[PDB]
Amino acid sequence: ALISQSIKNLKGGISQQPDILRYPDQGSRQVNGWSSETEGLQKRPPLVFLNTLGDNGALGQAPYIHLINRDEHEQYYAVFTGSGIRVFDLSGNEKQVRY
Amino acid sequence: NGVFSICGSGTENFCSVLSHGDPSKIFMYKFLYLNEELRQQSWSHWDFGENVQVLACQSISSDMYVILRNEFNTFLARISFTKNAIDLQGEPYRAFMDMKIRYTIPSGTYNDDTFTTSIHIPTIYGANFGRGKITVLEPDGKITVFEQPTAGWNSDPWLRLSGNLEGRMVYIGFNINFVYEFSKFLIKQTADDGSTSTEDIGRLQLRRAWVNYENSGTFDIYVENQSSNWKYTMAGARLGSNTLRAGRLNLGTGQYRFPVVGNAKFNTVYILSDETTPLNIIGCGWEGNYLRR
Amino acid sequence: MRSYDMNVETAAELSAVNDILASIGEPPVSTLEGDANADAANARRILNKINRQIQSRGWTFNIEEGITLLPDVYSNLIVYSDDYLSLMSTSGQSIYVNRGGYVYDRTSQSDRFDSGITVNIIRLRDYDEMPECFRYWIVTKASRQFNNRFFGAPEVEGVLQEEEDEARRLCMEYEMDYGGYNMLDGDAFTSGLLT
Amino acid sequence: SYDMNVETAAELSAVNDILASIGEPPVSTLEGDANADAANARRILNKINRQIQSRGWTFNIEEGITLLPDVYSNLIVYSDDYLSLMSTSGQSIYVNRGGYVYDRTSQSDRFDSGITVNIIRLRDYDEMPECFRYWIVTKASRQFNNRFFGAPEVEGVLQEEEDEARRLCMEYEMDYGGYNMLDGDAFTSGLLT
Amino acid sequence: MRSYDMNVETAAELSAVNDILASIGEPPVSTLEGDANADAANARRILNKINRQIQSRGWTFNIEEGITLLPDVYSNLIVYSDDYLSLMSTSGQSIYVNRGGYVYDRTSQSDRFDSGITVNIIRLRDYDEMPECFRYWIVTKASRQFNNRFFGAPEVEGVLQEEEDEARRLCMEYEMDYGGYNMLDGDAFTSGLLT
Amino acid sequence: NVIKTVLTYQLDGSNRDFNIPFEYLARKFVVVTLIGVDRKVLTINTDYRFATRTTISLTKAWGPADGYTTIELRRVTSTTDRLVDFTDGSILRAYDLNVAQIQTMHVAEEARDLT
Amino acid sequence: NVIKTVLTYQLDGSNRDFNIPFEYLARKFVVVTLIGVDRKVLTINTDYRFATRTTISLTKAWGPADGYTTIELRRVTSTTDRLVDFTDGSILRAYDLNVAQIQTMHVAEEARDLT
Amino acid sequence: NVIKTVLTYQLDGSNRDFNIPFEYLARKFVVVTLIGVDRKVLTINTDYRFATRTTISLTKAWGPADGYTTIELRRVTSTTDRLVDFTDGSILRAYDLNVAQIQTMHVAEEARDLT
Amino acid sequence: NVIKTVLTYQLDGSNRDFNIPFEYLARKFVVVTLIGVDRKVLTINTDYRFATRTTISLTKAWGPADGYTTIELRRVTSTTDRLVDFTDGSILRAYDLNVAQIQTMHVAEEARDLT
Repeated sequence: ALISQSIKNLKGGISQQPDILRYPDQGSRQVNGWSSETEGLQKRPPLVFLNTLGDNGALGQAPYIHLINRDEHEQYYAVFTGSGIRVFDLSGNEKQVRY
Repeated sequence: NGVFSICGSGTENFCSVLSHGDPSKIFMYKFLYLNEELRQQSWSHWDFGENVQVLACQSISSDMYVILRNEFNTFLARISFTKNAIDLQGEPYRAFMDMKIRYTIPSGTYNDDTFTTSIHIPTIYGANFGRGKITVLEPDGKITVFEQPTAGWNSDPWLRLSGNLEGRMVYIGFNINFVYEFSKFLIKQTADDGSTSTEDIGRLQLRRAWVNYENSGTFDIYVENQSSNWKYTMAGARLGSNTLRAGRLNLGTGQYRFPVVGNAKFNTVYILSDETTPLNIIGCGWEGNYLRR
Repeated sequence: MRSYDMNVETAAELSAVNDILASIGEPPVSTLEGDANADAANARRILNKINRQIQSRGWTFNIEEGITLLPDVYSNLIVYSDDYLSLMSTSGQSIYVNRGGYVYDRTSQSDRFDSGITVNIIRLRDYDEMPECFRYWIVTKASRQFNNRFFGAPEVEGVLQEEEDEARRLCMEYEMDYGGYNMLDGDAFTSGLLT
Repeated sequence: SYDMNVETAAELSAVNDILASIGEPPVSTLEGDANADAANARRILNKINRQIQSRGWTFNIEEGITLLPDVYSNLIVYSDDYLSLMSTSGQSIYVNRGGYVYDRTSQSDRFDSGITVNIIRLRDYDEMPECFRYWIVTKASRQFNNRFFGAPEVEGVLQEEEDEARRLCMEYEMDYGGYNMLDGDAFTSGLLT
Repeated sequence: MRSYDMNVETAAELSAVNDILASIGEPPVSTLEGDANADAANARRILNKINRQIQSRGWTFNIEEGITLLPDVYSNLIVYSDDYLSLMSTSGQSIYVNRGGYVYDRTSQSDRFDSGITVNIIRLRDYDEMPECFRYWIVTKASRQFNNRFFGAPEVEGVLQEEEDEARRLCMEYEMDYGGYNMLDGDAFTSGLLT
Repeated sequence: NVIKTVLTYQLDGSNRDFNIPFEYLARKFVVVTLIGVDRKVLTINTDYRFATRTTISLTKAWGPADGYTTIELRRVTSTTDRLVDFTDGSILRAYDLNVAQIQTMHVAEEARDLT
Repeated sequence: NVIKTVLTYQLDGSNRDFNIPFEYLARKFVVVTLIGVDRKVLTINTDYRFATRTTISLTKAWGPADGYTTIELRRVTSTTDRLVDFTDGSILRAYDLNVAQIQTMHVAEEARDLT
Repeated sequence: NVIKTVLTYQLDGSNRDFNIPFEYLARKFVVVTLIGVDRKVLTINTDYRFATRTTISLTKAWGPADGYTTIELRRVTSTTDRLVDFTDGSILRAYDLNVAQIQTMHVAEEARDLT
Repeated sequence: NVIKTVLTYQLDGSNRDFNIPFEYLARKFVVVTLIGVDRKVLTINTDYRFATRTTISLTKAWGPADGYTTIELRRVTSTTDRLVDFTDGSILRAYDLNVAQIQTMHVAEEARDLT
C-alpha cells in the first residue's frame, strides 16, 4: 500500500511517553544535540579548553558558582567552596581572594 | 532527583538543569515562545562524557561557560553556540570535539628511531585527563584516533602520532557522541487541531527507510530489530562522484537509505555518530506495506 | 503433535525459519535460540505442523515397508503413538485402526493380541532427514500459510503459490524417480502374467 | 584504459548484481555484519543455489561413487552436504534415519565396505556453468525483489526474463547430456543388436 | 565476471552506453571517461553482464570448433577460467565439468591428466568484436533491463520489448545465414545416407 | 489399569530395534534391560544407540539363543535433580516452564505404574 | 615474538583446544596440514571444526597412535578472492579500505614466512 | 599447493597460440619463455602478439623441431613502480583504488609460487 | 639478492662503516643481524646509528677474529603499523594513500627478492 510518510522537521525533543501517544516529530533519547530552527539535529556545539583551574578535590565539595558579568569588558566566575571564596577569571587566571 | 541550578538564556533560549544524581549531564530545553505558540517544547539531554561532573552551567549571553570536573583535575571551557563558525582559528570544519585546543607541536618531540611524534596529555593540554577516546586533527583533515588505553589516560600518559610532525597546528580533542532514536516508525495521521491517531490496529512492515543528510560526514545508523543488531554506516560520498576527490574534506549533502525490514512495532533505528564531522538531519521517511489485519 | 520448541537446534531448520520469515518480511534471525521475538516461534510451529502434513501423504521414501510392531508380553497390547501417521496392512483391506492410545483389531474386535503384526506405517520424522527437494516444497508451503495468517498480503501470495506448485512438480518428479516402478517389470498383477 | 585482465571477485559480483537489480547501490564487501539487505543477498543466493543444484542435472550428478563406511561402527555419515541419495539402477534403498544412511529394505543402518549411489553433491555458487549461474542470479533477484520490497512492473519483467533464462539452462543441459533416443539408452540399444 | 571497467575505451561501446542511457532518458555522454555520473557506470555494467549472457547461448560465430586446451606439464592440470562460458565435447555426452578452478574428468574421477583435450568451448569476447546485428540486440535488451532497474516506466518498456523481439528476429536470421546448414548437404546422419 | 511405563518387548532372535512408546524428559533416563537368566543392563553408547528419538537400536543381536528372552524399557526420570532451574534473570520460556511440572508427573507415574 | 603464520602443534595428548597464534579474517583462511604421515587437511567442518578464534578443536586430538605426528596451523591468504574490493557506488566505509590493506598484508606476511 | 603463476605449456610442433590462464595488471609483465636447450625470451611486438587479452599468439612456429620443447608464461608484475599513484586532486575511482592493493598481492604471490 | 633487501656484507676486522643499497621509509625497519655463530639482532642506538640516510655504523669493531663474521642489514617493514590507518571521515590524504601502497610493497619485495 506503499504508505510513505515523511517527518521532515525533526527536533521536538524526547518523550518517554508510549508509542501510540508519542507525537510525531519527537523521538526517544536525543543525546548530545541542539535542535535549532533551520538545521535539524546538529551535534551539540563544541567546547574549547581554556584553563585548568585546580584539583578535582580542591574546588571540590559541591561548590556554588555565580557568574559576575561586570561589564562586557571583564567577566569573573566566583566559586564559593564550602571552605572559602575562590574566584576564577574567565580565562582561568586566578584573581586572588583576600579576606 | 535534585536540580542544583536552572540556568537559562535569552538570546538562544536554552533552559538547563544539573544534578547530584546524574551529574554527568546538563539537560537543555529549547523553546520558541512567539505569541504563546511554544511551537517547540523539546527536552534533550546533553552529555559531557563518562566519569565527569558538571559543577556549573552559567551563561554569558550568546555562549556558556561550563566548569567540568574530570575525575583527576578540573577544567573551564566555553561552548560557542554561534550558528556556523569556525571556533578555533584555522579549523577545517567547526570540529565538534569535547576539548578543542590548539597546540603547535614543539621542536623537541619526535624520534629519528621511531617515525612517530610523541604528544604528552599532561602537557599539551593543561592537566591530565581521565577516560575517553582521543582524536588529533591536522589542519587539513586527517583525523586520527588513538583509543584510550584501558589503563586510563592518567595511567598511560603518552600518545603518539606517526610521521615527523615537527610543526603543525594540530587541534587536539576528546570525541563527542550523538544518539537520537527515531520513534519506532508508527503510522501517524493528522486530525483537527493537531490530533495524532497513530494506528495501533494493524501490522506495518516497513521495507526501507531514509535520513536526508545535509552538510555532514560520518553518521552511522544502527538499526536493531528484536534478536538482531545491524550497522549500515554512511560515510564520505559515493566513490566516483566528483565529490570524493582525494586530499579534500569529503563532507557533502546527500540522502542515505538504510534498509530495515520488520514489524514496526518492535524495531528501532537510532543514528549514532562519533567522528567529528558535523551531522545534520533535515528529515526521515519510512516506506512500507501496511495491510490491515 | 510433538513440541514445536522441543526440537533441538539445527542449521537447516534455521535456514528455513529465516526464509519463511523473509517471505512475510521479517529479517534473517541470527541464532534460532534465545530469540525473544514471537514470530520466530510461530513460524517454527508452522514449519513443524506442515512438516507433519507433507509426510502424511505417503511418499516412497517414508513408507516403511513391512516392519514389525512387537506386543508387550506382560501387557498384551500394541502401543499406537502419535508418531504413527497411518496404519495400513500389506495385502489389502487393512484391518487396524487405533482405538484408545492402543492399536485395535476391527475384525477380531479385540486389541489384545501377541506375536506382533506387520503393517506398512508412515512414521513421522524431523524436518531434517527429508530430501532437499521436499525441504524446498515445505518451506514455501509454510511460507504461504504464514503469509495468510499474519500478514494480509495479496501479491506475495500469488508468487508463493506458483512457486509451491513448481516445487510440487519438482518433488513429485524426484519421488517418482526414487521409487521408479516401470509397470512391466514391477507388478503384482502382471509380474505374474508376463512370464 | 590499459590492457588489464584482473578478475573481480566472482562470488561478490553475484550479490552485487542482486542489489543493483533493484537499484540499490552496490556493496563493496560482504563484511560489516549488518547490511541486512545485503545479508539477505548472501543467504537467498546460497539457498536458491542449493535449490537449483537439487533438481538433478546431468553434470551435477556424479555417476557412481563409493562412500566409505565409518570403519568403527559401519554407519555412513549422511551430512547435509549431499543433496539427494539415490541408488544406481532402481528402487533406491537408502534414506536417512538419523544422520546416517539407513537402508529401508534392510531394516539396518550399519553396513560394511560402503555402498554405490548416485549423489548430487553441493557445489558453490561458483564453479557452475555460466548459464546456470545467470539463471540462479535472476531467480534470486526476483525472489529478493517481490519478497522484501516488491514493485509491480519489475516483478513482472523479471519473472518473464527468468522463465526465458530457464530455457538458456534447459537448452544447455540437453546438449550437454546429449541423450540419444535409440543408440544412447539401454532398452533400445539391445533392440539394435 | 571481468571488470566493468576493463574495456579500455571503445567508440562503439560509447555509442551503446549513450543509447541505453537515452532510453531511460539520460542525455548523451560526451566522453565515456572521466565521467563522474554513476549512471554511466551502472549502465556500463549492464552492458557488460548482458554481453556475457547473450554470448553464452551458443551462436555459430562464437563456438570455437575443436580447439585444444594444453595441460601444464609441471602442473598436470588444465586451467578453467571464467572466460569459458561452456565446456562441451565434440562427439556426444560431454564428460568435462569444472571442479575447482580446474577442469575435471567426471568419468575418470581425476582432473589430473596430460596430452591436452579437444572441446567445443564458448569463449567470452568484448562488447566489440560482435556482428552489428547482435550489437543492436544487446543494446536494446540492456536498455530494457536498465529501464526496469532504475526508472519505473510503463510505456518505454513495451516499446523496448517489441524492439528487442524484432532484433532477435533479425539476429537469429543473420546467424542462420552465417552458419547456413542445409539439412541435405550437411549432416552426420544423412551425409552418409545420401551417397 | 493401563501401565504405560514398564513395557517389556519380547526379545527375538534377530532384531536390533525396539520402539520406546512412552515419554522421556531425558535420554539417560530410559534404561534397557535384558532378562531370562538374570537382569543385564545396558549402556547407551555401548550397546543401545538411540536412533530416532523414538527408537533404540541394540547392537550385538541380543536374543533367546543367548538365553535371554526379554527386553524391557523402563522410565526412571531421576528425582535427584531439577532438570529445569529458573535461575535469576532468565527469560522464562516454554521449555523451562513445562518441564518442571512434568518431571514430577512422569516420575510419580512410574511409582504408580510398577504397582 | 612473531605472529608466526605457522605454529607447530605436535599432535600428541588431548586437548580440544590448541591455541592458534595467527589472527584469521575468516574461517577459510586457516589450513591445517597433518605432518607425520600424510600432510593432510581435515575438512575444516568435519574434524577441525573451528571451535574457537584462537583455538581449533579437531574432534579428537589424533594420537601418536594414529601416527599423525604433527599438526600445522597456518594462516594463508587467498589471492583469488579478495576478502574485500572497491566498486563504484559503494560508499567507502573506511573500514573496508582497512580490510583491504590487511588482506593484502597477510598475503605478504605469509610471503615473508614461507621465505 | 596450487601454483597459479608459473604455468608451463608443452610446446608443440605447430601451434602458435597459448592461453594465459593467470591474471596480469599489465601487459609488459607476462614474459614468455622457450626452453629445452637454453632459455630464450621473447618480445611482445616481435614474436608474441597479444591477441585477445587472454591469449598470446607466437609467430614463427616455435616447436620441438627447433629443439625447444617448452613455453612458459610467467608473472612478474614489476615491484619498482606503483602503477597507480593517487596524485593530488584526482577523482579517486575504481581503477585506481583496486589496483594498488592488487599490485602487491599479485607480486607477493609470485614469490610464494615459484617456491 | 638483486633487489636490495637482504644483504650479504661480511664482517670487517675493524669497522666504523656498513653500506646500504636500499630505500627504507622509516628508520625502524632495517635491522642489523650479525650472524657469527647464530643470530644477534641489535637495536638502533645501543649498537648502531642510522647516521646518514645512506650509511650506518656500529662500534665494538666487530671482527672476523671475534665470533661474528656477518653484518647483515635486512630490510623488514613492520606489518602491523602503517604510517597511515584510515580513520572514518578522514580526509584521505593523497600522499598518505601513497604510503600505503609502499608499506605493503616493501613487505612483499622483501619476500620476493629473497627467493
